[PDB]
Amino acid sequence: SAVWGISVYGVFVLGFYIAQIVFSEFNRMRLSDWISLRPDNWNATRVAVIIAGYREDPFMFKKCLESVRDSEYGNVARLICVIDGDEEEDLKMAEIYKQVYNDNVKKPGVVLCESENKNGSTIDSDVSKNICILQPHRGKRESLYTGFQLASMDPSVHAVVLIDSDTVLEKNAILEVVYPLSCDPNIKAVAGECKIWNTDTILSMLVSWRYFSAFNVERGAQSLWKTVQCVGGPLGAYTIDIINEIKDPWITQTFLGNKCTYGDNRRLTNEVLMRGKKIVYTPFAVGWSDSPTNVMRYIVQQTRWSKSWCREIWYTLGSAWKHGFSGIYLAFECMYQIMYFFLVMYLFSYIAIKADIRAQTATVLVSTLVTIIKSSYLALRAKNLKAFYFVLYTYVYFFCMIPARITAMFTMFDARVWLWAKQFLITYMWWAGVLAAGVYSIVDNWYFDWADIQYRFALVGICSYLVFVSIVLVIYLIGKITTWNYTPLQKELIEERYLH
Amino acid sequence: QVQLVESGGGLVQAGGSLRLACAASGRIFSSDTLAWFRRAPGKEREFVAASRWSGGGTDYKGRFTFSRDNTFNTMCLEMNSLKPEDTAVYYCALRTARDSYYYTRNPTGYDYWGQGTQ
Amino acid sequence: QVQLVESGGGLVQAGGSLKVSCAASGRAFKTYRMAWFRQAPGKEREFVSGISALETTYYADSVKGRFTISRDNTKNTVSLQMDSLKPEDTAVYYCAARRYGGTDYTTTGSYDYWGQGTQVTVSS
Ligand SMILES: O=C(O)[C@H]1O[C@H](OP(=O)(O)OP(=O)(O)OC[C@H]2O[C@@H](n3ccc(=O)[nH]c3=O)[C@H](O)[C@@H]2O)[C@H](O)[C@@H](O)[C@@H]1O
Ligand SMILES: CC(C)CCC[C@@H](C)[C@H]1CC[C@H]2[C@@H]3CC=C4C[C@@H](OC(=O)CCC(=O)O)CC[C@]4(C)[C@H]3CC[C@]12C
Ligand SMILES: CC(=O)N[C@@H]1[C@@H](O)[C@H](O)[C@@H](CO)O[C@H]1O
Ligand SMILES: [Mn+2]
Ligand SMILES: [Mn+2]
Repeated sequence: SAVWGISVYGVFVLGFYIAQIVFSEFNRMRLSDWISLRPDNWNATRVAVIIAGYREDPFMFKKCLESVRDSEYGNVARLICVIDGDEEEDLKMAEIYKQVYNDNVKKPGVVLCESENKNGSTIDSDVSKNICILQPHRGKRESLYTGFQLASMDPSVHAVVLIDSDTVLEKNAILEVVYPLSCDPNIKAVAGECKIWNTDTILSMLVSWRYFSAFNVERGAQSLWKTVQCVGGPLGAYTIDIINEIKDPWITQTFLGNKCTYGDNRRLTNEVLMRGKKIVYTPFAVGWSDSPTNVMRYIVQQTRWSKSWCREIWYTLGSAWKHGFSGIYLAFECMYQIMYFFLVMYLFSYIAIKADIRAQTATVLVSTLVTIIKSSYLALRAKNLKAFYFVLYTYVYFFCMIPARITAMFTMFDARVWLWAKQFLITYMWWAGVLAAGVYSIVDNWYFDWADIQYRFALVGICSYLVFVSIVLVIYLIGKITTWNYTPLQKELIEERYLH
Repeated sequence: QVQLVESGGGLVQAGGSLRLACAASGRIFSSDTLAWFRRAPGKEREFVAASRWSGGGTDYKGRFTFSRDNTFNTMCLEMNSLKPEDTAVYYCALRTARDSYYYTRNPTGYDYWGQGTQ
Repeated sequence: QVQLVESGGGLVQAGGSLKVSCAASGRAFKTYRMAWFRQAPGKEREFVSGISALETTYYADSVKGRFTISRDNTKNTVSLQMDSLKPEDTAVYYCAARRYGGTDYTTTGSYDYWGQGTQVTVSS
């Protein structure tokens, strides 16, 4: 029974990963073929830039604004900056904007979404000058609606590019997200790659490679059939036509009986999907963002993401039929993502309850080999030798993602003690259960029989695995001491911060 | 914030090829439009050529050529088949994108100016 | 510490079959490795059969197929079944248990615990 479980788990992971790699390679070939026909000095689509921020550090906000100003695209109608401020602290962010751009910071009294006239002309008067707006704190969706209205004011605008207050773009991060929109008439949304620059801590180092794998592999295969599930927060381009149609059933979102205050990018992509439109992902557009360093904050972020995932999965399954044959792969991916967590949980429970050293060692070695292959592919693709650190990510997935996913279902399906134990008690219980299972397996199997071949195999395998993880951690420590793990962007940003 | 210094120019016969180099100290952000303005004696500033730092090009001609180093924050404008009426004072101007992204040929829009030559 | 109690054994004619079994009382029988030893009339103890904690069976020469050893954790006892009895098989059988050991498993001194043993006689 254990052999069946291990073999089925290994195949069910590796075969699907290989298929995703093949589909992503085909998508990359198609994108390169499309790009090869682009004439030199191409500027046809008129784009509007929308940035939404809320209490961002002045240094990163200034860097983001300057990088946006550094774009090589020559057809930009207007820059729109929306701030959830109007108290006092965000006046400093407005001052940073005034340092980077013109002195045009409007102070509307009410949000456009709640206004009786959802028109941009109410608060805006010029369509050619960059505008910064301070609005009452209502969330990111409400601020994005104002940006959409302001971009829809101009009848010559053909597309919008959405950037976060922290994302730092490259010199050609706008030209690459707006070309696929003009390649196929059925494409109405383009997704851009997101990278992590503050790869100093171990957790950030693992999260960077997780992002790389979930962008290059997970979304390229989806974009081969032009059915990208999530466009993405840091970078993303949309057509004004589809936005003028989907922006109405997007601010009044309801799930069971309450408004939604999380996501704001996955549902927007899903609404495009339900209308039969096509969405692509370009790997040639790069946007740099940061990742949380503390483990608890990362767990909170993961559970917040899973909260929206557990609804939009059914929402996308209810509309996958409209696309046609393309969508069978989408439903298969949805079922794979649903069943993978259950398979992992069941396998862990089965190998923990039955304290057998052979099965545990075989599972550990099989998982190590699978993650080694996965990290090797990423190292080959990214030309970076640090991608092998991804072999450690399994630990995170067993200590920061599974409890977060469990909490995301146990709290959504339904003083300070309730505010703190509502998001961390399940994680503590999971850690205690894992530790108790380990102690039980060690105590139950407490013997040394070197005359048995299988005991030798189990002990040698576990020792080799410990040596492998130890040398990986030692390499990480040596790299951190030598500052070899620092990204070039982080190396420049540290010097800029020192100079300030 | 940015300082523009232009060098070159002089008394030259009708047959020749001048070369004026304008160097900017500061940051150009790869989005400002750099232009040349002509001021003949007894006349006013008139548009000659302009170009974005990233790329583009808009003359007037077919005889003038615009070049940008894009590495040392300096750029060059050359002349071919000079005319007796072409002699004037040349000014190097820069237009930032802080106010608007629209392209204009009006010298009033440009905010940074340098000392004239020739 | 584990206590071993023998059971089975008797007079069986040549060519017959006989099953013996030793039961162990202890905190954890699963981790123990069991072994069956023979003491012939020549009085020289030798290894005969063994079963490890991972259900691996070890047999001595000339008893590779004749002797079969089985283990049952539910009744925490190990049973040896012998077929095609031979005149040289009349001897005293002992059951031994081990918890910690190395490469050596055929030596009598490598097993910490021992049992009373039972006398098995074969008549031709
Ligand atoms: O689920 C989401 O919508 C977001 O989750 C994460 O966000 P994170 O970086 O972990 O944490 P924040 O810094 O609080 O959010 C990222 C940006 O969202 C905007 N935001 C956030 C919070 C808020 O109340 N209002 C608001 O506008 C800000 O521009 C912020 O820079 C992702 O990094 C974002 O790409 C994604 O948009
Ligand atoms: C007090 C001390 C002795 C406690 C010992 C801790 C163990 C109970 C933990 C530490 C490392 C854990 C292992 C780390 C990684 C894996 C791989 C994991 O599989 C996955 O990661 C599948 C999902 C993925 O591919 O990311 C299954 C559990 C397992 C064997 C874990 C089982 C439980 C282990 C042995
Ligand atoms: C890097 C990235 O785009 N991450 C997205 C996030 O923007 C989005 O808000 C969330 C859905 O709630 O799903 C994540 O995968
Ligand atoms: Mn931030
Ligand atoms: Mn961020």
